[PDB]
Amino acid sequence: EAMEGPIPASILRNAVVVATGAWVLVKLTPVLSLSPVALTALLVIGSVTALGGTLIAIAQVDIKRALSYLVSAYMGWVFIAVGLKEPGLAFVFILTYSLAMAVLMMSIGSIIWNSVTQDLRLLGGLWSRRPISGISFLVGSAGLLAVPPLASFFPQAELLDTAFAQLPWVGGVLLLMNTFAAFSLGRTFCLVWGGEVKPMTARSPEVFWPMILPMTVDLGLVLHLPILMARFDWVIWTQPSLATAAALTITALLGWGVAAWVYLGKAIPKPVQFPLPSVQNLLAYDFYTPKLYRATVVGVVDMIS
Amino acid sequence: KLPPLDHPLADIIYRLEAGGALIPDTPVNLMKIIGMYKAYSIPMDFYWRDLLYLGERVFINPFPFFKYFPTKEYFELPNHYAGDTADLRIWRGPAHAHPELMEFIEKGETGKMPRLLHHLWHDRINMEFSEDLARAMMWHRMGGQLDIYLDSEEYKAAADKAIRAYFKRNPLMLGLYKLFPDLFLEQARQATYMNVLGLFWEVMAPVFFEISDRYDEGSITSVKDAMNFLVNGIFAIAGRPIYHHVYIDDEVHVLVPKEKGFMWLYEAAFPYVEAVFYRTSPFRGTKSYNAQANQVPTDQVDFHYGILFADKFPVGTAGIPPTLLHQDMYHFLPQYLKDYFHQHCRGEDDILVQLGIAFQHAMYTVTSAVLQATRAAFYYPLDDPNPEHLMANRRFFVAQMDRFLRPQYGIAEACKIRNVQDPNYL
Amino acid sequence: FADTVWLIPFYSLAGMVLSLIWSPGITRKTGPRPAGYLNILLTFFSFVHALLATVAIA
Amino acid sequence: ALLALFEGGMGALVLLDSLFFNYVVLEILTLATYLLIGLWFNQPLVVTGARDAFLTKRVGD
Amino acid sequence: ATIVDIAVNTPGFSTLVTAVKVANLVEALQSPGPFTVFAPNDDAFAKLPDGTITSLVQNPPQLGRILKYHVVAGAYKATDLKRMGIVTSLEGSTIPIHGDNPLEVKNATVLAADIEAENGIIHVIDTVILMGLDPAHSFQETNIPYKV
Ligand SMILES: CCCCCCCCCCCCCCCC(=O)OC[C@H](CO[C@@H]1O[C@H](CS(=O)(=O)O)[C@@H](O)[C@H](O)[C@H]1O)OC(=O)CCCCCCCCCCCCCCC
Ligand SMILES: CC1=C(/C=C/C(C)=C/C=C/C(C)=C/C=C/C=C(C)/C=C/C=C(C)/C=C/C2=C(C)CCCC2(C)C)C(C)(C)CCC1
Ligand SMILES: [Zn+2]
Repeated sequence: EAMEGPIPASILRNAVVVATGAWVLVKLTPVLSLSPVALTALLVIGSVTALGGTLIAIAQVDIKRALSYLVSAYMGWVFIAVGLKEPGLAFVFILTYSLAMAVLMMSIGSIIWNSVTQDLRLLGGLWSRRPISGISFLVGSAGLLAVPPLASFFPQAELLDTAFAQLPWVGGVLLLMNTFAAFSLGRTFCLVWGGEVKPMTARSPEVFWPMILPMTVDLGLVLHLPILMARFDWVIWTQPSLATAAALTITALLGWGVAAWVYLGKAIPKPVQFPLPSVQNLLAYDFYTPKLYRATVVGVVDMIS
Repeated sequence: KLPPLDHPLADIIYRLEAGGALIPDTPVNLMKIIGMYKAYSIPMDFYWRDLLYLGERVFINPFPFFKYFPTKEYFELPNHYAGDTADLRIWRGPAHAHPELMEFIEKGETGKMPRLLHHLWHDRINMEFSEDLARAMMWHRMGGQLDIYLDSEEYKAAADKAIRAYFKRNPLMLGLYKLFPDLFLEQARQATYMNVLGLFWEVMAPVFFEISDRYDEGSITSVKDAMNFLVNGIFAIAGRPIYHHVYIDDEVHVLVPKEKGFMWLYEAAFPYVEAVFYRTSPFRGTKSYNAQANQVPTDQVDFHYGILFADKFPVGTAGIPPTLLHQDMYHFLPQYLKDYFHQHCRGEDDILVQLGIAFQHAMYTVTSAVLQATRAAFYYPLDDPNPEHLMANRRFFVAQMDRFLRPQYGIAEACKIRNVQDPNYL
Repeated sequence: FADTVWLIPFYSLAGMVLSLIWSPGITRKTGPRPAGYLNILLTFFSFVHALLATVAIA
Repeated sequence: ALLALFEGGMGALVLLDSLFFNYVVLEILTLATYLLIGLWFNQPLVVTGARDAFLTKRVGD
Repeated sequence: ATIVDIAVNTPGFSTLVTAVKVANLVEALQSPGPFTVFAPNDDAFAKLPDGTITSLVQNPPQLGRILKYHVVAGAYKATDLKRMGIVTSLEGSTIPIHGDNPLEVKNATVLAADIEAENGIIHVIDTVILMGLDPAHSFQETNIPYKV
């Protein structure tokens, strides 16, 4: 519900959510290390919110709410990392994730500003007539999951090696979190920039100079991050072990590819229905979290009041 | 001449059938109307010049940093009809600019400063509201019959030639146009819609100039006479052409030709009344674009966010576009309206809110003039003896009032009419 | 620099008091733009300061 | 002004390394989030989103 | 020529012929094809603010578009038009022709229908004409049916 008011959303989901609680949680690593129960609870919360955020972001129709659940998921990733007594990985990943999500939110805001709807079901062919806002989204996508060239790969590589050295099942989430989160962005690109053009976006002029300057200037930072960690030897993942470096990329590319096939394939009805209809409208309403709140806490605190 | 039928809005139809006046016809109701026309005409007189500047000289500028500084000669650009070398000669006054607008450009609200410094310190004419309208006519497709022409095989070729001639200096842009030829081709279409809207306000600015002078002399005595002057001016200019004519270095590129047969009524007046008076893509600080909360419609036919449906008490607050015009339409106020507002609710403090309510009143008579012109063009006059020829007019008015009642998304719980008929709405 | 980097949270805290000079009930004339402009100025000056402080603590 | 009160709060949060003053600003930013989401309060789904965004984020803090 | 000279010689039609001469419909409207056409007859032009005609005459193409809308390809008579009810003109059209004793074109009434000519039937009406709106792009509710 904090997706009311665009571009604090480009800064809140990107500069507040990333370094407000995660910053407090990381600098508390010495204290949280004292009890090996807070750490396992930390792993549980992070993994649960990661899986839930990815699965819910896949089942959204509002472009502005199909990225905030991904914010929840990639902050759960930081919860996981800090759960493995790895504060350095969290401090490194915050930077890359923040850059990428800034590009993503600015591109989505640019699309919204001129294409009034936010319904994914009402936006269509924009690639041919709107390149920058599309390539920026694509680069912000690649700089979040995979493409070892782009910089978010490095910090999510050590957290595979570390989660495999100890407590392997956690890695099984981190790997899986890399395909669902890739299927969401995929269906958010293949719905806003690919496909047949629709009434609401029949005449989409590209935006003016002040909305695509930061977006393109922030699209450069993401492309230089990988090379900015080469000039100055800031090695993040010491042992290469390409056996695991070839896993994240395969997972992400597979997710994004299935996403592109389902939506750019015209081999399926476009308002896609799930074989189980009851779970589609359950991920779409975030597990009915409001009906949960108004039942457990509010309903109590109100009643006794 | 006909029986009373059923409507809850019937009290208004009996007024439309018998003369006009979509709003009541009291003298205090017309003083504010003419004052609002006089106040809305001078920023409009800058708008129609700056939009032409955008459509011809800033055709597709990646960095149109200035973009609101028309050249010295676009304030000398002869308004096609206000003076001696006029085309239909309404508004007797000078045909180059307005002394009041030139004064505001010169001194602003602080003092005689360079124009760039008048822009940084806001002190401006809030030109962003005219661009928002131009971008609101597009994306609704409501351009008229040239939108279907604005597609291919005559426009894409002319736009290609114009673009290749515009960027010929820097090969960076030229190369970009080669990769994505539809990137600057959709920005060309935008300049075309800017030109269309700027050509619509080259007609309404003289009309709103001359109506205030008619009221000053005393020829305007009731709202009926005001809307009748509006209808006569509408029919008088219904044939003027529409074109683009992008000017590049020592060259003009005929983008949409005069020989295509696009006229002012069917390509800039009717597609404008529906776009800005009716549709006007939803306010950002009044409705939630949230796709799950079915609040904003899915089809563009049910966009009830125009000036006729607007909510003018939250004016001057965050997330509400029309404020940009009411601050723009505030310092060009005649004295008999400043005195009328200063003795009222909150005095000269909330002057923007009542100044916007009066603007709503004025635009109601403008759209009523559009309704009367529409029926006089496509239907039968009021002085018709036949009964079927009078039932046709009644059906048309009932249809056009049903647009004010459709309860799809509170479209009936918006629609400021039956609220403008109230004397205590101001 | 790098010895006065603790002044960074004040630059913006100086823009959060000055930008309110332009709220619609205070100016009532020519309002809405230099607030954002001066906030951008303050943010740029606080970014330059931070970049210099980072270079100085290599 | 609210965007400037985040840029200041963010700096004060990353500079100060006391668990106590890392909560002071952490709550000031909760208040700032309440007023920032509720920017255009004439929308009935913002005054409901800003309510949750302040209460949910306040209980944790 | 044929339709032109017929409009010139016997009846008044003193402002239609000049309107056509201003446009380039003199070469057309006489080439061999029926294209039945009706005329406002100097009084439909009278029930119009004169600024209308003074602005249309200065712009040949727009007046030409209107006059093309007056022209309807094909050869039809009052019975044919009553049977059809809707007929396409040049530049496309709807032209909801109606009426029972006098054939009522969109919002006019015929005066002298079935005026034979060399290459086309000619009708005479009392309101001028104006094109539809295509509610997908222009103003919305202006296609109210005339008869029930
Ligand atoms: C080692 C093997 C690697 C394989 C890895 C597999 C990873 C798959 C990615 C994860 C799938 C996510 C499941 C959750 C979906 C969900 O809960 O909601 C379903 C959402 C609902 O969106 C709905 O959208 C609807 C409109 S629209 O469709 O979005 O336009 C709207 O009505 C509705 O409200 C909205 O919620 O829609 C979907 O995304 C459905 C996705 C399921 C499609 C999978 C089919 C498999 C195809 C076979 C592969 C083809 C071969 C190609 C080879 C390259
Ligand atoms: C407006 C627009 C456009 C265009 C735009 C553009 C073209 C932009 C560009 C942009 C750009 C072009 C950007 C760039 C950027 C870059 C960057 C941002 C960089 C950075 C770098 C860095 C940061 C580096 C670093 C380093 C090095 C390398 C050296 C030393 C240091 C180290 C690291 C440390 C057009 C026409 C389409 C139209 C529409 C829109
Ligand atoms: Zn400016």
